[PDB]
This record gives sequence, structure tokens and C-alpha cells, in this order.
Amino acid sequence: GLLGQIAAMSDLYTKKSVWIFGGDGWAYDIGYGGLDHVLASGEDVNVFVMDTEVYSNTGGQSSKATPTGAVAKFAAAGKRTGKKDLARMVMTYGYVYVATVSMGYSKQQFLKVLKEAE
Amino acid sequence: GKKMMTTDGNTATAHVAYAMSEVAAIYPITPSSTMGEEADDWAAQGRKNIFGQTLTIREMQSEAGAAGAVHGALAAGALTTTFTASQGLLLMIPNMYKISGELLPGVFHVTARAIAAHALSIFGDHQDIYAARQTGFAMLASSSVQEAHDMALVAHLAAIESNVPFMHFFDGFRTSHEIQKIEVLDYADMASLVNQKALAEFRAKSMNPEHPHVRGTAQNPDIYFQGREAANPYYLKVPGIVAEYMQKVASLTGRSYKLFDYVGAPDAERVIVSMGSSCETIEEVINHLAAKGEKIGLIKVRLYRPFVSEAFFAALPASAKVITVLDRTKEPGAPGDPLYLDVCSAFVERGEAMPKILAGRYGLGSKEFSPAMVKSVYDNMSGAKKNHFTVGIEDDVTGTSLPVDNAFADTTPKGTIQCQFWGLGADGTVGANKQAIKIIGDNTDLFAQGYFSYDSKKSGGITISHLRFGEKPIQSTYLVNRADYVACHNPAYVGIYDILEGIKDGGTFVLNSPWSSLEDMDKHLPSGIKRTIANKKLKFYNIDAVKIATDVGLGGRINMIMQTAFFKLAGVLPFEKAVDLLKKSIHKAYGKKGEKIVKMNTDAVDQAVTSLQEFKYPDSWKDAPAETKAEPMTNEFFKNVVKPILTQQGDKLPVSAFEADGRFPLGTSQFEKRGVAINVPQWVPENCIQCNQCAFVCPHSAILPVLAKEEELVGAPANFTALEAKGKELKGYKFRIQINTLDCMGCGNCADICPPKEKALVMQPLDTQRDAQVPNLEYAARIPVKSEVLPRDSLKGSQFQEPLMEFSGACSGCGETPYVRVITQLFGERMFIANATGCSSIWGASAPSMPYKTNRLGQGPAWGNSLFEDAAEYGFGMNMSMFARRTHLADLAAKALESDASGDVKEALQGWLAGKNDPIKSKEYGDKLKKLLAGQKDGLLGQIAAMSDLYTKKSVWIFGGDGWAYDIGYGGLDHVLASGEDVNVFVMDTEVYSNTGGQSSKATPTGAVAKFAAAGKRTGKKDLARMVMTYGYVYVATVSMGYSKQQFLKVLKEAESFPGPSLVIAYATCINQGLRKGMGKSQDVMNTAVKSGYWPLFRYDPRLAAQGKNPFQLDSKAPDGSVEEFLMAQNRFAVLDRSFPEDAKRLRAQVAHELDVRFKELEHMAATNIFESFAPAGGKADGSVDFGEGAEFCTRDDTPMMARPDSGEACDQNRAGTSEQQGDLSKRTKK
Amino acid sequence: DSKAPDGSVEEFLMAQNRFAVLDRSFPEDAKRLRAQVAHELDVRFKELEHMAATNIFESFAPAGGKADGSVDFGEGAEFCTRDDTPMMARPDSGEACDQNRAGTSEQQGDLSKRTKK
Amino acid sequence: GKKMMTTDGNTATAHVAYAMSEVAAIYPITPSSTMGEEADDWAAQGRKNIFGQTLTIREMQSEAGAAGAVHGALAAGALTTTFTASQGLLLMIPNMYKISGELLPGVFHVTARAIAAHALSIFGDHQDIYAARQTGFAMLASSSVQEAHDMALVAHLAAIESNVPFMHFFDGFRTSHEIQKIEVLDYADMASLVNQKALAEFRAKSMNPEHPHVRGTAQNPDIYFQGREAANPYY
Amino acid sequence: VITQLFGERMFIANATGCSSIWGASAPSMPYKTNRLGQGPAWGNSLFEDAAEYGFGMNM
Amino acid sequence: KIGLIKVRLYRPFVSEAFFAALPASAKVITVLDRTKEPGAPGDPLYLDVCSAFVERGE
Ligand SMILES: Cc1ncc(C[n+]2csc(CCOP(=O)(O)OP(=O)(O)O)c2C)c(N)n1
Ligand SMILES: Cc1ncc(C[n+]2csc(CCOP(=O)(O)OP(=O)(O)O)c2C)c(N)n1
Ligand code: SF4
Ligand code: SF4
Ligand code: SF4
Ligand SMILES: [Ca+2]
Ligand SMILES: [Ca+2]
Repeated sequence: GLLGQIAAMSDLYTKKSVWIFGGDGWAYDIGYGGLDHVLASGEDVNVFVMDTEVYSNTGGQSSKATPTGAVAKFAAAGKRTGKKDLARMVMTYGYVYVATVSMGYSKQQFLKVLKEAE
Repeated sequence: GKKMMTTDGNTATAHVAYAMSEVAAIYPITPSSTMGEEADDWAAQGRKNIFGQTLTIREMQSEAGAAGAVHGALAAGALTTTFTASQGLLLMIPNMYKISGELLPGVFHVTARAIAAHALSIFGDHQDIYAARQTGFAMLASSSVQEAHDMALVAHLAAIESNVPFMHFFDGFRTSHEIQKIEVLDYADMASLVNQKALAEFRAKSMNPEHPHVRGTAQNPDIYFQGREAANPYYLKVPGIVAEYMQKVASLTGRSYKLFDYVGAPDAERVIVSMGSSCETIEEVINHLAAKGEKIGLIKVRLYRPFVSEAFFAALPASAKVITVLDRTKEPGAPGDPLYLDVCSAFVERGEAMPKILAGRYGLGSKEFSPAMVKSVYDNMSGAKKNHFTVGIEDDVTGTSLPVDNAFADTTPKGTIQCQFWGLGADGTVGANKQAIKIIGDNTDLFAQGYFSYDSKKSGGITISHLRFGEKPIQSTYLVNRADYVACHNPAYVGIYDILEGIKDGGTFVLNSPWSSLEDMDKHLPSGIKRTIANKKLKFYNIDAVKIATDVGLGGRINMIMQTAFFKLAGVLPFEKAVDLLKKSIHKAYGKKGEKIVKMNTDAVDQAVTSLQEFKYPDSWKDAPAETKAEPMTNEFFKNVVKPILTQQGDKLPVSAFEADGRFPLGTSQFEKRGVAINVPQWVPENCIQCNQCAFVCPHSAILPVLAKEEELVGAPANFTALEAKGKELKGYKFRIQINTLDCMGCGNCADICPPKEKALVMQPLDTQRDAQVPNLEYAARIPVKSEVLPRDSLKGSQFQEPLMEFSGACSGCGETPYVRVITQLFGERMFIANATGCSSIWGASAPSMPYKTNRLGQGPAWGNSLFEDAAEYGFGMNMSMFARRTHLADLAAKALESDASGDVKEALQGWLAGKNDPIKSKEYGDKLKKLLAGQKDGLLGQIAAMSDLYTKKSVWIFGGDGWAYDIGYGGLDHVLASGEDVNVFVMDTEVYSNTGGQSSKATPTGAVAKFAAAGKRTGKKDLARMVMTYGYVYVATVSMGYSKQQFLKVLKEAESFPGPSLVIAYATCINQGLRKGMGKSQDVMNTAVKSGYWPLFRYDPRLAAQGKNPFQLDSKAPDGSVEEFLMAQNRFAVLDRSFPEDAKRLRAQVAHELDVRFKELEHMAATNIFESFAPAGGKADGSVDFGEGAEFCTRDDTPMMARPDSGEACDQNRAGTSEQQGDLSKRTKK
Repeated sequence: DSKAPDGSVEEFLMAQNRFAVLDRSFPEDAKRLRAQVAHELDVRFKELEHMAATNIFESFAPAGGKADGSVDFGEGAEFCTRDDTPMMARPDSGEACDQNRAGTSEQQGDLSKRTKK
Repeated sequence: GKKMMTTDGNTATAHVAYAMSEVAAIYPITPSSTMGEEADDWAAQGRKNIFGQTLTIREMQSEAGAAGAVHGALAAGALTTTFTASQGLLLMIPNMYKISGELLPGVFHVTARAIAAHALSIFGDHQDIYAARQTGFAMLASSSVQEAHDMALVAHLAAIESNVPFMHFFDGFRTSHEIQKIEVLDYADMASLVNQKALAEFRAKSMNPEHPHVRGTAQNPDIYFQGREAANPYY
Repeated sequence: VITQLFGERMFIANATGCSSIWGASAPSMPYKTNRLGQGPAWGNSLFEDAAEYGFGMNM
Repeated sequence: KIGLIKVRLYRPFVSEAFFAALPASAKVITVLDRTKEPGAPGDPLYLDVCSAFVERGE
């Protein structure tokens, strides 16, 4: 009974950290609409976007995250449009922790964001 | 244990799903929307599932999102569900492969619905389940409300044990929406059938950081093929597991099932294989025919996947000499449909007898599958043996349909009352019907069935109900044809519709009408009806429900009276129990605001019963004879297609009546003149200040401003009164406000906003107006619209334009139509409209009636609904086509200038080339050219002559509401907008998913009460405007008609002209927001929305940034404390107050704080020196370069994904370090 | 967390082939765009600056309320809140109401207060 | 006329697609990514299609977006294409029904690829084409690089004339990525096989505010079943 | 480092892309458990739905 | 004595043409499918060919 039940749910005792991993092509393009919804849902999940500023894995195709003038696939003369501002875009909600980072610059600030975001 | 219950198939299944689920990721899609909503209300009421917990429901942005959420949950150990249909289902296909791929106990309940091909459909068929045929999910079909409950249970238990997901489907509407008296089960019983060892294992196999594993891996060719076959043992066991559970449940229920089940004669020679609800009706006919000695049978399929041939056969009689497989779908180009294809493979694979299998199709899009049709399927087996036929349609083009004989007898069991009720929307007929079913079914032990035909018209639409009671279970899954009792609750029907079709001899018939005397009665009822009433020997009862209702105090509300007539004259119950049972319910329901209401209802029942006596009639009726057609000119098409459909005779149209690609011509709305407003605004010339705010406001184009110079007003009616025209430019004309009292919904909007104290427009009952205002309208209709006299886009001048969208089947005082009408009053002649699904498409394109029309010149909005999920990317498609086709024209024109073409021709040509993108010059010049190249057919010049529908710049619009723009279609809206190309998106904001049930959208406000936001949304509105304003190159503006019509026009003009993307979000009212004082108060409300600070009006136009000016302009002033008096005026906000004051007072403060912040942020943006500059575009020029040229290190990997045709040249893969590390190294060994 | 731009921009862009190829092969266009990017980061960072300094801003609550209770947007509403469409039809729907065809409340009343009899 | 060329199945087909298309709404998905990229570099190099115009390629946010863009273009009169595989294809299913539903000459070139079930796969098989079996699109398979060129041509011309969209598929990697010495055709020859009466009609049947019509309508049960069978003569 | 901080108790819903390609190409899998047998529960749903997938787990 | 029918036009599936390619001496015929529909009674190509053979009635 009861006590035994709880004994069996031991892989639920300690709070878990739900992460959502993906790059710029997913977060800014194909998966954005969803990224946005989940983020607007206000529940406790953590999304980490690795920004390469293009669709890497498949051929370096230009993504909505690719910068003005960067040369990628379908942006063969250098992208003629600005980077999609996802950060300022989701910062409009007000209830979503939003941060950007760069390892080469501050590893301290990266850790401060990991600790704060989670 | 067991519990009697009288409900539909949806809730029948949502009963079982809530019980067996721990999580539900959801999304609204007709006809399955209910299930998710009930799953949600129940959870909101503390209801516990089998584990004693309330359900976790969450609403996703789309059903693909829901599919993925359902996937992650199962992966994570929770048992999960989802409800979906047609397109929703298609979007869940990718996941479904992953879900069964990873062997998870998912369960999808789908109310099988048709797929949108030439046209869309909310109705029922198997096009969507068959689309998921290969995903790997098991499929189990229920063919009746009782079966939806059981089969849903089977599907859950079997999933848990087998680890193979299950999709349980039932026909959309014909089962999902059929009320029927069934037996349900207690959660404890469902709980008791659960394999715990299996369930505890699902738990351990799951994801968990305490004992992790990786799933989803990418596999090569060496191991993919194997790992794919590794799940076989499971699919081998999923059938026995289903059989095991059909058996266990039967143990508790008494209702037994088999994978495939036979019904009919043991020595039947002609057997039918069906699936879904057709079986019930087929079974019902089988009995009839068999009682007569016929050797016919039926195999109802339950478990469609996996398809156990062994079990198929165990249900097919050995004497079957011919067998036809009925499929509720159409796979264009296959050699046969799925079910038929499956059965065949069994027969060949069996290698013995071969009964001659015939294939047939029925019910697509909820087409009827009545008994006569089944008789026909059968007769075919013994007669012609036409293979690959259709039943239910007259296929005169391909000639594949079976003939149908309606003289076929009635086949319902002995002792069955069949009823039909004809009513007007919102007269409570349907409600009463659902009530009479609970009442009868709960206090008698007769089976009750109820099905309700509706109307595509949102306001004043008709509604016909079909009820059935009988001592035997009702297997009639078809509409009622031989009615015992037919009731007509709206006198207007008698004349227009076929009220008495099929009524049985001596069948009672009641009519709500004030023609109490043989005199009036005689001066209204048509010949056909008096006759019908006569030769068939009917029991005609006339009742003036309106008056008795007014009399007894119920303010002319006929529901309770017409409810009395049923109970009394229906023949289902003995008089004393009938009137007994009725009163007992008057108290249960009611007992609201005390006794008064109650008693006042009781009295209605009384006098209802008292005044309810047979209308006695003259034998003369037997040959009452024919009337004359006071018919107007209506088109060759209205005459032939749109009228027949509107008068409930569309089934009668053969396939040749419809266009292969399903298109429809515009303006069929013009000839409708429903004339259902109760009160219609009437003009008062002596008060009109001549302003054109009334028409500009009419959500249906009911008001028509006439400006006619005096000699056009000659044969004008005596009463065609007109004022002198105020204005400089306006002097030789007389201006009149013409009320179209037959295309008005009597919303009251115009009069309510009409400016003068002594109103110019006043509401008057339709009958004080119509006689005089009908002919005047016509007159005013064949008078020229003064498009050029005033500035097109000036409030007054706009109302002097041809409205290219009129009389939509949208609600009275709808908040969407005023906008879209003026949008066409400004760009109509050259616009493309890509309409996202929602009220826009529903009111804008419900066959046969189409609001949008062409102008005097035959041009108007090219209209098309792609889907719901992709309106923008669809309108981006058109945009691209115009680029290419318009570019072709320009290279061709550019070429003609190098020819021996006329000088004039060349002069038009460069002018055009120079003004291609000017909607003035492009036309000014294209017309010169259209005349100049007239007749031209040879080479270059001829080519350009043929591309004349490309000469003038077109306006590409993308229409959709908040659910599309903020949710399902956002991702796309965003992309198209980021694309920077010239398209215009117009979002009608209702702050919820209107069209389908007022479900909460990501645009719904803090504390607004919608579906899935049942305690008032506990999150802020998604700020789309500020969200897209971050790009910097997208024109973004918000508007509100009630506040500034001038600013609306300034936004239309500015948005359409910005050489690039434009976003226009408009506050739109809705029946769903629940405006306390009426939709007439709509304009006043949009207006309060801006004053209150609730909805501020701004504009972000990048060309200002181009001139060094700040592109952000506020247009609304700071908040003025109206907020609360604004919120508390909409039921959406006020219900939460009534029912959750402590929580509600909190949230209206949240919203009052939010609008206060957003507006303070809107303030220093207007004042910001910092800002995002602008360039329309301008550079590129021929030249391509790969990111890989002249790079030093490798720029690609050894992966097969990066391999390209010209790849493979060597480079530095970075394995040897940095340049300087490579060199400091070389400079450290050298040798 | 980062400080203002320090003119590194071009020496940064010109270091990645993604940006440098366009230079090699489209100098006239490339010199233009690296200026665009140098202008953009200059704007975004100036906007990133007065946000850090803004007194105006969006407040926060993790969540906390609801509690058992469900209510349809249709309760105690005066006019109809649903249509005759088959899409809106629900299990417990069908009770009569004012479909707005007869006008606004006050228009209904000024009318009653104008015939009465 | 004819031209010897030694290439893979992808470019073998992208040769024909660029020639027969006026618009391409696109999205990258292995193994079919090449086609779209070549369609794009070529356009960037002034290359002309059979009408003497360079191709209009645009990259969407997903292939469902590309499916919808492909739909709006055809509706709007332009002949259109798209390249896709496995999941990309599955996302184009809803539109595909609308595309053949409204009888438009679309053409989808898919390098048939496996579907992600227990695991994902970029490799080749017919799990994705068979998934679109019922959308109403015609299907024509090529079984070798030489056949990808021809069959792609057949698929374009037949679409123009029949008004029934075409999906032309070849195995992913085993054909899409197999270099082989083949014989191609000049655009002028492809141009010469085009039914002009059919093409000029595709143009007139199209959307245009000068002569509008409404498509996409919501139909009830009285007329849905019929209007659905109304396209039979075509198939 | 994200795992050097939360590894023992994390769910990872990986969108397709280099993440899943480098993070889960059978037979070789980078992610490991700790001295105690616990580590990141890893799974690639699809490309189009990484977030809504990780929202599923959350639910 | 072995043969092969390479299918070109899979949809629409013209049975008439299917047959016009199958030798009259075919005594056994195996339909190869490059796919796996879990739980169907056979794959698409195989399913199609069958319906032709039964529908042919010889
Ligand atoms: C539905 C779908 N469409 C297309 C693809 C092909 N694909 C996978 S990787 C890739 C792009 C990867 O994007 P990004 O997030 O930038 O990844 P990274 O740069 O980190 O590799 C795409 C389009 C896919 N897997 N699924
Ligand atoms: C892919 C898909 N999912 C679900 C639906 C069901 N449906 C159509 S209308 C509706 C919501 C309409 O949204 P909104 O834009 O708010 O429309 P309006 O308020 O203007 O009616 C939905 C979900 C659909 N048509 N297609
Ligand atoms: S009451 Fe409404 S529908 Fe009638 S004319 Fe006025 S605005 Fe139009
Ligand atoms: S709103 Fe009133 S005053 Fe103005 S044009 Fe209409 S009827 Fe006349
Ligand atoms: S938007 Fe609202 S008011 Fe308008 S048609 Fe839709 S449900 Fe009716
Ligand atoms: Ca967090
Ligand atoms: Ca524009």
C-alpha cells in the first residue's frame, strides 16, 4: 500500500531539469512557433539555443538567424536582411528569463546564466 | 458498475479518456473539439482519473505541437491522450511514427473527418484515419455511441499492455454528435482491467535522469533495416491483446466484440464489409430484408490495424458468393480504396474460394447512407455487379454511381416514433430537444436518439432536428424520412422549405403560426401543403406559440410551448405521464430566480396543452391549387445551383453541376435577401448630417449612401426622399441613406453610432419597413455609385465606393466585416486574398453563398482559403507568382522597345515599365497598352497583349484572426513578414478562437474567460505588434474602428503602400466576447477599448526612419480609468467575477496595470532618438559565391549530409591546430 | 553584461570566410553590408542601453491562484454567445437567447417604450 | 539537342526542374538539399528557364511553409516546384491534397527517403512517397540517374497538360547521389514539348482580381461528395 | 558544462541538427552517466518540435 | 525463365498496363516493396498488384 507506492516512485523524488536543445535553424525557423508557445506557456523548462547563424548540419543554408551580409546557401550574395531578434522578441512576454552568452568572452557570465536560467 | 446515460459519441469517449489518462496535450478542431473541452472542465471540477488524480491538460499552438507534446509525455512516463480530426490528424502524422516507433501506449481519439481538397469539410468520413494507415498506430473503429465508450476503453487497456499506440475513431458528427441512451462504466471498473505489471514497466522503460538511456538516434544503413523489424513480436501480439480486452470488458458489460464481426444470415450469398457507422444502418436493413427471406450479411470491421486475415475469414460465411467492400473515402488514382484493397489481399493470400469482390464508396463528407442506398448496394450484388461504384450521388460525368430508389420502405424497428423539428437559430428548439431526450430516456426505458442538422448561417440560420424513440435499440444512423410528428417553429418555413417531406399517413404536424382562422390559414399555407395535409390525412395542429408565450408572461419565447406540443402530441408517452414528466423538469432546471419564472413556465405548459387542438380543414385542401412566382432576376447560376442548395436540395445536384477544381463564382450573396432582422434601422432625412459613418459601420453592407444628380432620380419612388448635398464638390447631387431592410441583421450598430442627438437612423420592426424600403433599395441599387466625386480613401468618399464584400453569413453586428468591407472599398479591384481558416473563411466562403463581389467592371478580390496553418505563406506564394509573371512582362516589354513597334506602343511600354509598381501609373499605362495592343497576336507584341491581367500592380492581402496569426500560423506569419517582400497581413483580433468554440488563444488577455482559460487566462496577451516591430523593416500598425475610422483609413493607405511587409491588427468584436448591451454597442466598445488604454493605436512605418524621423507614432491617448467599466461590460470578464470574485478582482487589476505599463513604454518609443533605419532593398546583381571559396580550413564535414556534387577537394580539417600553432610547430622542428 | 562596441567589427567580419568571400567576389556590395552590420550592432546596443536604465518595465508573479472551479464564457450572458454553426454546437448547448437580430438593449427598450399598447 | 554529362540523379533532375519552372518555394532536407541549392546558384548565374526568365526561388521556414507557398503560386498562375524527402514530404501532405484537389500542375521532386520511427535516417527508401499515396498527386518513379532526367521531364509536361500534380521520386542516395554518364536535353527541346493551349489555360484558370473567383470554399454534406468525384475525367 | 552542473537530473529534448547528429549517431553516444549511474535522459523527437517535445516531458 | 516488371507510373495504377507487361507464363510472382507498413496485411505495391489479379478474374 501507500508507503510501498511512494517507495516505488523513487525516480520522481528529486526535482529534474528539463532542457530543450537546438540550434538557430530550429529555434528561429522551423521550430520557432513552438519555441514561442512553450515559452509563453510559462511552465518550468529551459531552452538552450546554439547559434551558428545558419543551418549547419545540412549544408550551411541561410537561416532567419543569419546576419546582414553573411554568405550562406540562399544568401549567396550575403544575406540582404537583418538577423531575427529572438531575444528581444521573447523578452516582450515579461515572464520569460532571457539571456545571451559567449564562452570566449565570459565563462563566469555563462555559469551565471546557467545557474540563473535553470 | 454500469450507469445509464444519454449522450453523444464524443462525451461517450471523453468519459473513458479522462479515466485512463494522466496527461492530455490538446488543440481545437471540429467535430472533435468537445472532447478536449470536457476533459478540461472536468479536470477543473476536481474530477479524478483512475489513479485518483485530476488530468493535466495543456493547449498547444497547433496539433503538431500537441502531437509532439503527447510524444514527450509518454516518453517521460505519463500515459497520454489527444483528440483530433482531419487536418489536425494529418499534422500529427510525423510524431505518430515516432510514437509507435518507440512503442509507447499513446491513444488518439479521432472523430474521423473529411480532408480539404477541392473544398473543406467539418463533416464525417475516413479520409483522415486512412491517411495515418501506415504510421504504425493500431486502429479500432466504433460504429455507434455505445461503441465509442467500449471501444475507447478497449483501446486504452490494449495500448497499455501491447505498447503499440492506438487510434480509436468514430464517424465525425454521425457518432461524435449523436445523442443516444447508453450504458457507461465507473472508473473503478476501468481501473480494474489495467495490466499493472505492464503499467509498472511502462514506468521503468521511461526517460529519467536517475537511470538514463538515449532514444531517437540517427542510424545508418547497416543497422536501420534491422532495428525497424525489431518491433514485430509486438504487432503480432496486439490483436490477441485487443481480443483479450474486448472479452474482459464484455465480461463486465454484456456487450461482446470481435476483431471483425458477422451479422445477418448464416447462408447469406451476398455479404457486405463495412466500417464505421454504416454498419448500424446496414444491420437495420439486414433485419428487414432477412425477415423476408433474403440471404444477405455484413462483417463489421473493428480492428482495422493490424489486419488479421485469420479473423476476417472467421466472420465471412462460407456461402458468400459475391462480397462488396464499402469504403468511406476516395484515394484518387489508386486501383481501389484501403478496406477493399485489404480484403482482396486476404482472398488471394488465402488461395481457395474467390467470391468476386466488388468495391464501393459512400458517405464522403457526411453524405447520407440511408437504407434505400444499402438496398441499392445489395441489389447490385445480385443484379449488375457494377464494380467501383458510388452510392449517394448521381454521378453523371464518370457514371459510377448506383441508382437509388427512395420508394424503399421504412426499416426502423416496430414501435418507433420518429420526429423532426424545424426551427430558427436561438429559439431553444435544439435545447428543448436535448431535454426531451434526457426526460424520456431517464423516466421511461425506451431508447432515445437525437441528431441535429444545423445551418452554415451564423445569424438566423435554420435548424432541423431528428429525434427517435422506440422500445428497441435504435440502429438508424441516418436522418428521419418517414416522420410520425413534424413540428415547424418558425412560420416563415411553410412557404419556402419542404416541411412535410415523407410524413407518415395521419402523422400529426404542428405549426407555430398566428393564422388561427381558416381564413388566415388559407391565405398563407401553400397549395402543396394544404393538399399534403389533406390526402395524407394529417392531424394538423396550429399554435400561436408567440402570443401564448407573451400572454403567460414569457415574453414571446416559444420554446416551452413547442416543447409542450411534442410531449402531448408526439406519441411517445401517455398523456398523464407526458405532462407529468414535463412539469417535474420545469422545476429541476429553473429554480434559478425563484418561483415566478418557474410558475410562469408551468402556466405555459398548461395553456400550451389547452390551446393545442386539431385545426379542422376543408376537403377542398385535397385539391387546393398552385401559386404565382413573384420572383426577381437571379443568375443563371443562382437559379441553377445556389438556390437549390439553400432550399435544402443540394444532394439532388449531380456531379456535373460542380466544377472539377471546386471553384465558385463571386457575388452569389446578392440574390439571397434572407430578410431576418427583427428590427431594421429606418432613415430620418431631417436629422442626417450626411456623414457616411452608418454604412462604414454596417457589418453586412445594409446601408447604401446614394448621391445622385437630379435627373437620375426621375422614375424614382414617390417616397424616395433625398437631401441636398452638403459640400463644395457635392452640389449638383442629392444624397440619400438607403436602407436595405432585407440584407440587414438588425444589429443596431448604425443607428447607435449615427452622430446627431435626434437620430438619423431608428430601429423599426422589419414589417414596418420592407414594403416601402424594398422597391426603393432596388431603385437606389440601379443608380451609379460616385467613386470619383470624393477622395476614395476619405471616410465619406470611401462610403461612396463599390463595397466588394456584401451580405456575409456572419453574425449580426460581427466585428470582422466592417474592416474587410472598407479594405475592399479601397483596393478591391486589384487584390489577392489568402484567407486563413476561421470566421473569415467561414463567413467569407461557405458554399453556396459568397459575400465578395466584382465591381461594375467585373473585377474584384481573387479569393482563396488554403488552410488554417498557412495563410501567410500561401499569400506569399501568390506574391512570388506575381513577381515572376510580372517580371516576365517587364523583360518582354523591355524587349519590345527594341522593336519596330509603334511609337505610341513604345511610349505606353516605357511608361509602364517605369510605373510597373504604381497602382496608378501601372494602370494608367496598362490601359493605354490594353487598347494599343488590341488584336495583336503575333510574337513579342502579341505576347504582351496577352499578359494584360498583369499590367496593373495588384495588392496581396493575407487575412486571418488571432488564432492563426498568434498561434498556429505565427511561425509562418513571422517568416513571410521577415521576408521583407510586399504583402499585407490583416489580423482581425477577437482575442480567442471564435469560429470553433471560443477557445483561448495566445492573443486572449489576462483574466479573460475562454475555453482552456476557464478561470480567466492566467497569462498576458502575446504582444505580436511589439514582437514584429523588432525587425525594423516591417510596417506595423494597430487599429480600432469605433475609435478612429480616419486612422483606420490612414493605416490602410499606409500599410498597402509601404514597399514591403505590413502588419495590421484590428480590435474585432465577437459573440464570444459577450457584449452585455448587444453587438449594436460594438462600435461604442471598440471605441472604449482605445480610450481605456486597453488597446492603444500606434504605427511603426520604416520610411520615416528613412528620412531620419522616428518611425513609431502613438495615435491613442493615455488610459482614462475606463478599464474596469470596460471589462465588467463583457461576459467574458464578468462571469469570472460572478463565480470567482476573489480571483477576478485581482486579474482586472493585472490587466489595468498591464495596459498602464505597455502604454508607458509606448510613450518613450515615440520619443526615442535611437531607432532602426530603412532601405527597401537595392543591390545584389548577378553573382553567386559559395561560403566555401578561398577558405583556409575545411568548411564542410565527412558527413553524407554535407556532401555536394562539386565537393571532395582537400583541406585542413582543423585536427592539427591553429595556424600559429602549426607554424610555431614548424618553426620548432624544421630539420 | 557586455560593453559598448569597440570598432573591432570589420576586423571581426573580415576574418570569417562567410563574410570575406563576398568581399573577394562582390567588393562594391560587401563594403556596403559590413557597414550595415556595423550600424546595426551600433543601434541594437544603444537600445540595449536604455532598457538597462528604464524605470518602466514588466512586473512578475510565478503564478498563484485558480483553485477548483470551472465556468463557461457563456454563463449569465444576456445575448447569444454562440452561433447556429455545427462547429459551435456543444453537448449542453441549445438553450434560447437573443441572437442580436433585434438590436441593442436600449434600442429594444426605446422601441418597447414606443408601442406598448 | 542531346548533351553528354556525367552527374548524379539530383542535378540530373534539377536540370529539368529549373527548365520547366517559374517559381520554387524551398527548404533543405538531406538527401534532396542539393537540387534546391543548384536551382538557386543557377538562378544566381542568370540562367534562363524555357520562358527565358531566371527562376524565383525563396526559402521558407519549414517545408510545410514551402508546401503552402508552392500552393499559392500555382493558384496565382505560375508553374511551380519543390524538392523534398521523408519528413519534409510528410509536412507537405496537407497541401498536396489541396494542390491536386484544385487541379494545379505542381511537381514535387523527392529523393525518396526513410521515415524516423525507432530511429531517424537520411538514407533511401519509399516510406515517404507511400505516405503521400492518397494525396491525389500522380507518382512516377525513376530508377537510375538517366531516368531521373527523362522522368522529371515527363512529369513536368504531363502535369501541365493533365492538371493533376506530379511527384517524381528516385531513391535517396542510390540515385540522388550516384554519379553516372548520362545524356541530357536542351531547354529548347523541353520547351518544344509543352502543350501551349494547356499552358495558356492554366494562366486563365488562375486567380486574378481582374477576373476573380473563389476557391477553397467550405462545403456541407449535400454537395461535398459530388464535387469530390467531379475530378474523375482528369485522373 | 551544462551537464557538469545539472547532468544528474536532466531531460534533454534535442531538436534535430548537429546537436542530435553529434549527440546521438548510433552506435557512438557521447552522453554518459556519472559515478552513480545517472545522467541526461536523452531523446531526439523531430526537428520541427523539440520544444513542444520537452514540454511533454515537463507535463 | 525469369523476368521483371519495372513500375514507372505508380499512380494512377493502370491495371490494363500492368498486365500488358506480365508474361502469360508467369507462374509465381513476387512484388518487392521498399518500405514497411507495420500491421497492414501487405505493403502498397503488393497490395495493388493483388487487386489487379483478383479484379482480373482469370
Ligand atoms: C521536418 C524537417 N525538415 C528538414 C530537416 C533537415 N534538417 C535537419 S538539420 C537541419 C538544419 C539544422 O539547423 P540548426 O538548428 O541551425 O542546426 P545546427 O546549426 O546546430 O546544425 C535541417 C533542415 C529535418 N530534419 N526535419
Ligand atoms: C490545421 C487546423 N487545425 C485546426 C483547425 C480548426 N480551426 C479552424 S477555425 C479555428 C480557430 C480560428 O481562429 P481565429 O484566427 O481566432 O479565428 P476567428 O476568431 O477570426 O474565427 C481552428 C482551430 C483547422 N481548421 N486547421
Ligand atoms: S442594424 Fe446593423 S446590419 Fe442593419 S443596417 Fe445597421 S449596421 Fe447594418
Ligand atoms: S450616421 Fe446618421 S447622420 Fe451620418 S450619414 Fe448615417 S444616417 Fe446620416
Ligand atoms: S468573429 Fe465572432 S461575431 Fe464574427 S462571425 Fe465569428 S463568431 Fe460571429
Ligand atoms: Ca527554468
Ligand atoms: Ca505593403
